Amino acid sequence: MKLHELKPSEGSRKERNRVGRGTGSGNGKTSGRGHKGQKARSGGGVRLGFEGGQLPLFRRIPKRGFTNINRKEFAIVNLDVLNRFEDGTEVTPELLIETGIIRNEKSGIKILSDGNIEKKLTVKANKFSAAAKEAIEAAGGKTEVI
Amino acid sequence: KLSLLKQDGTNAGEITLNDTVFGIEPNEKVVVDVILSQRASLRQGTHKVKNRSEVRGGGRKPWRQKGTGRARQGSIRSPQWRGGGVVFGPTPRSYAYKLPKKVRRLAIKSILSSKVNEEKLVVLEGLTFDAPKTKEFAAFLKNISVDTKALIVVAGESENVELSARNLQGITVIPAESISVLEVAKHDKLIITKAAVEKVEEVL
Amino acid sequence: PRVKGGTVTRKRRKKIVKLAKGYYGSKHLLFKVANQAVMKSYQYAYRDRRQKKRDFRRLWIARINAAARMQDLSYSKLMHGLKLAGIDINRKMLADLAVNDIASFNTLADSAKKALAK
Amino acid sequence: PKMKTHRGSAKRFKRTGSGKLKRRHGFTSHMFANKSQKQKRKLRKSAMVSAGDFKRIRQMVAKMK
RNA sequence: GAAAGUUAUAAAUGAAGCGGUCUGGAAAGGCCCGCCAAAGACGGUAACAGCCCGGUAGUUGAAAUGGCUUUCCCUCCAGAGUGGAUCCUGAGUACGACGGAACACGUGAAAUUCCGUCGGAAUCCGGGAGGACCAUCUCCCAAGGCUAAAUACUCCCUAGUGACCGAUAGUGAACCAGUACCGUGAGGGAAAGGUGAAAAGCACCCCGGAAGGGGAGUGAAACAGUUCCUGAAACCGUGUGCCUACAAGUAGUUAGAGCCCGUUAAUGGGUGAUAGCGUGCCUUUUGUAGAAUGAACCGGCGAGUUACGAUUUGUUGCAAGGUUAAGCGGAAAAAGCGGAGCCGUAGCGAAAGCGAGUCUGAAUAGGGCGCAUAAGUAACAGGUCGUAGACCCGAAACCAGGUGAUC
RNA sequence: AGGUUCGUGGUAGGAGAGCGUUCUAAGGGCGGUGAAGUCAGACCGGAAGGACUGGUGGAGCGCUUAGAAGUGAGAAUGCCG
Ligand SMILES: [Mg+2]
Ligand SMILES: [Mg+2]
Ligand SMILES: [Mg+2]
Ligand SMILES: [Mg+2]
Ligand SMILES: [Mg+2]
Ligand SMILES: [Mg+2]
Ligand SMILES: [Mg+2]
Ligand SMILES: [Mg+2]
Ligand SMILES: [Mg+2]
Ligand SMILES: [Mg+2]
Ligand SMILES: [Mg+2]
Ligand SMILES: [Mg+2]
Ligand SMILES: [Mg+2]
Ligand SMILES: [Mg+2]
Ligand SMILES: [Mg+2]
Ligand SMILES: [Mg+2]
Ligand SMILES: [Mg+2]
Ligand SMILES: [Mg+2]
Ligand SMILES: [Mg+2]
Ligand SMILES: [Mg+2]
Ligand SMILES: [Mg+2]
Ligand SMILES: [Mg+2]
Ligand SMILES: [Mg+2]
Ligand SMILES: [Mg+2]
Ligand SMILES: [Mg+2]
Ligand SMILES: [Mg+2]
Ligand SMILES: [Mg+2]
Ligand SMILES: [Mg+2]
Ligand SMILES: [Mg+2]
Ligand SMILES: [Mg+2]
Ligand SMILES: [Mg+2]
Ligand SMILES: [Mg+2]
Ligand SMILES: [Mg+2]
Ligand SMILES: [Mg+2]
Ligand SMILES: [Mg+2]
Ligand SMILES: [Mg+2]
Ligand SMILES: [Mg+2]
Ligand SMILES: [Mg+2]
Ligand SMILES: [Mg+2]
Ligand SMILES: [Mg+2]
Ligand SMILES: [Mg+2]
Ligand SMILES: [Mg+2]
Ligand SMILES: [Mg+2]
Ligand SMILES: [Mg+2]
Ligand SMILES: [Mg+2]
Ligand SMILES: [Mg+2]
Ligand SMILES: [Mg+2]
Ligand SMILES: [Mg+2]
Ligand SMILES: [Mg+2]
Ligand SMILES: [Mg+2]
Ligand SMILES: [Mg+2]
Ligand SMILES: [Mg+2]
Ligand SMILES: [Mg+2]
Ligand SMILES: [Mg+2]
Ligand SMILES: [Mg+2]
Ligand SMILES: [Mg+2]
Ligand SMILES: [Mg+2]
Ligand SMILES: [Mg+2]
Ligand SMILES: [Mg+2]
Ligand SMILES: [Mg+2]
Ligand SMILES: [Mg+2]
Repeated sequence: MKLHELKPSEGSRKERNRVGRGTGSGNGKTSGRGHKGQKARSGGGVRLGFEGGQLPLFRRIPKRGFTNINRKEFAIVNLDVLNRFEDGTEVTPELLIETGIIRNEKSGIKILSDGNIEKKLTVKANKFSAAAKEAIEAAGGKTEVI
Repeated sequence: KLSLLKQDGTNAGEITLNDTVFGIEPNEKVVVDVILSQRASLRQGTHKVKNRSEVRGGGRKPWRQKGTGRARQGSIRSPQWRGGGVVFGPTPRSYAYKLPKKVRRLAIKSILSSKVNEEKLVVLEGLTFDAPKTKEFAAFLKNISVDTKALIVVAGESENVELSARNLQGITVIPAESISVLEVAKHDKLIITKAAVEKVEEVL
Repeated sequence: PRVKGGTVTRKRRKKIVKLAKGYYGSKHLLFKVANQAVMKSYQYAYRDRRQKKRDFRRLWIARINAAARMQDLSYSKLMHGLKLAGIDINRKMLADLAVNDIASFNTLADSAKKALAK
Repeated sequence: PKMKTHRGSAKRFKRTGSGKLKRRHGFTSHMFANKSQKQKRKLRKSAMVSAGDFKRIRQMVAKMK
């Protein structure tokens, strides 16, 4: 394009609004703030959760639970994704990482059982759900745990 | 595709260019956005004004609060005073921003193909000079009928082209890796050496 | 970049001060009172632009009444007779006939008398 | 500076699978002789933060309760 | 302590139009011809200069002193194994009680470090830590010391840059500025730029004591004459076309005769005897012409902004994927490299955990939250919010360091 | 782009389309045969506003498309003259 006829995409840029420039624009004297309150003052307003003295909602309901230091989370792989592999292939967590369908392993690879598979495959992973194992041996493959 | 020609003006044969680079349908909106992005990151943004807390003086209340007949005043450097401080004004600040990589690659492809779509691109087999001489370069430019702002892309040898063309006004020489959207858009014609074409194609 | 306010304020104020030409005292010299004078003049013109039609209709009716009283008719009777006969001449043209061509006015009054009695 | 998460309400609410907030009932501490068994059974479950309160406390739990 | 090199502090050389013609006070400008260019940066010259001047690119240059780098000189120097009998390995310390402090950690289940007061070890078959503590295991040797680089800042110096200001702006200070002035003192703290290209800064004559004028002269211009480019408004005057001394006036608007003119030429301009209608502007209020508030008039200055996060709408690129951060590279560039990380693709439960389900529950019951019923991510722009003075002006007061008994 | 029908008082407030000012980039321009500024006119547009002619002035300034803001004053017992 020529620099003397630049035209940005329509709808992608808009004009800023300026308040306090005369009464003809609708944002003149009071500048969209009303008349003589706390919210009409410079730097005015109350805290995010303030209710004017009434007890805040979070302070009239109880706390619950604790946090486990040894919490374990697993990367989830479903069966339908696993269909993208030529059968007779030994599927390995390192292979799952190299193909790019698993970005980071959190505490191990655990496969689930939604969707369908139809390929004879051998799969090894840290954990298996019951139905996922049943579906894998249903198609003829074998499951082994790492 | 295009017609390769020698630097003396005589035809040198034929040259073909990759269609994934020079043959795509240009995306104008992406080019405009990238041009704005590249132009907005060239500015220093060195500017500054003094608030009422940096103007020398102040502190003492000019006169009493009540009973004197004058208006209530609190400092000699208040914004409404004559020598007072600025309210908001400018401040040192950066303006640079950068947009996703694939967008920038699409932009360079589109603007580089748009030149070919308008017959504003010249490919020549070689371009060399024994010694730096602006007269020879001017004669060259006259021979290949450019007569306008031009950008010359030389790849590896070039002998001494930058020196022998540094004084001409609307002429710029870049080493085939510094190619940019804004630089290409700034100049009218684009003269590119054959050896630079392979480099440009293989990079993108 | 700094944008100092020159040449724009005076250009705008001088237009109002020129619009207030011919007023008494400072109303044609000083911006603050000239602005109020100009706004009030615009408002007065807007209102009088409606009252003008009312005033002229009153004048036409008075002249028609005066001319018709010389023919042993009221304004009310004359207008009723003209409406009953089927004549659609407005007050302006009847007043014109009354002021100048009174013969034609008397002919129209004869038509109204004919229709009214009938 | 990035805005801070309200720690007091980060111990009481939970973010569900649709983005809503889940809370606990609040009359269940020390006067169980004064309320019936139906009321106690229904107070031991969990409720949801209503629309009016959600409109007021979005910003203050904006990052994962 | 030498030798060599380099660098900093003066400098030298350096291409090309007196080109013709028009306007003009003056050519660097217009028109028509040429030339140089590793030099078309900047400034000056009677208006806008690559070819008039100082210069610029490039190439050279140092008697003297300082800095850096190599080489020589000079100076100083033990490091491997094989054995364990015996000896050594930081004492009023390490810890403990009491009272405080620092650790993101407010005495708490309180580990770790430091201070004041008392008590007070082992020492290789030994000692400490792994967030009270004991056993097992693992890692490590306190109570002695030194150590460059990657990091923070700029009163200064050399070379530069700016979608920074342009005399109420920008430093308080573009000018003999921390000066004049104010105060006992600490301390506070201004106003004030421009003749002309060149003084060619008005010889001489007339009025006057002078100041100041009228001619004459210089000048492109004196209506540029020693606050001197331009010269607005308030404010003060001189002359004249229309009206005005029986008239109750927010001063105008509508109708309108008479008199005087003649335009960006069109159902034009100035003034207006007489008639109808008509209680300024702003703020704050249920309600203001208000006898409620503000403004003597004119001019200049004077109030929603930026940085980082959240959320929502629009646009663009890719799409079950999207995207890099710091950093390397470079011209205060553009690519290229960098996948550490972040969001999304799975939820439920306080948790172990299970998983298109899960939790409650004795339950294959019912119910809650989810799936069926699946589009996100990166950047930009608008709206709003949070942390920062956060929209601008205004207290009485509080604390800390100092100056004052010349009243 | 052309029609039919229904509408077009308005404070706080919501939404939309625009005028003008300073600077930057590209294209194209005018100016000692007189630029910006200033003064006067009975011209043009729906508004903010924009031209043309003449006097003073004596050297710089518009236009088109985008971008960035120290962005427009009649009031604050507002500050300076
Ligand atoms: Mg707008
Ligand atoms: Mg409004
Ligand atoms: Mg107002
Ligand atoms: Mg108010
Ligand atoms: Mg309010
Ligand atoms: Mg201060
Ligand atoms: Mg103070
Ligand atoms: Mg200042
Ligand atoms: Mg400026
Ligand atoms: Mg102003
Ligand atoms: Mg009059
Ligand atoms: Mg959870
Ligand atoms: Mg309990
Ligand atoms: Mg020389
Ligand atoms: Mg020379
Ligand atoms: Mg001449
Ligand atoms: Mg010439
Ligand atoms: Mg000269
Ligand atoms: Mg001149
Ligand atoms: Mg000059
Ligand atoms: Mg030791
Ligand atoms: Mg210890
Ligand atoms: Mg203790
Ligand atoms: Mg041990
Ligand atoms: Mg540890
Ligand atoms: Mg432990
Ligand atoms: Mg040691
Ligand atoms: Mg000035
Ligand atoms: Mg100043
Ligand atoms: Mg003194
Ligand atoms: Mg001078
Ligand atoms: Mg004299
Ligand atoms: Mg004289
Ligand atoms: Mg004379
Ligand atoms: Mg003369
Ligand atoms: Mg001059
Ligand atoms: Mg003067
Ligand atoms: Mg005047
Ligand atoms: Mg009488
Ligand atoms: Mg009389
Ligand atoms: Mg009257
Ligand atoms: Mg009242
Ligand atoms: Mg009164
Ligand atoms: Mg009051
Ligand atoms: Mg008053
Ligand atoms: Mg999208
Ligand atoms: Mg990547
Ligand atoms: Mg269920
Ligand atoms: Mg705000
Ligand atoms: Mg003393
Ligand atoms: Mg309306
Ligand atoms: Mg209506
Ligand atoms: Mg709005
Ligand atoms: Mg001319
Ligand atoms: Mg002439
Ligand atoms: Mg200007
Ligand atoms: Mg003029
Ligand atoms: Mg304009
Ligand atoms: Mg302003
Ligand atoms: Mg004023
Ligand atoms: Mg005053």
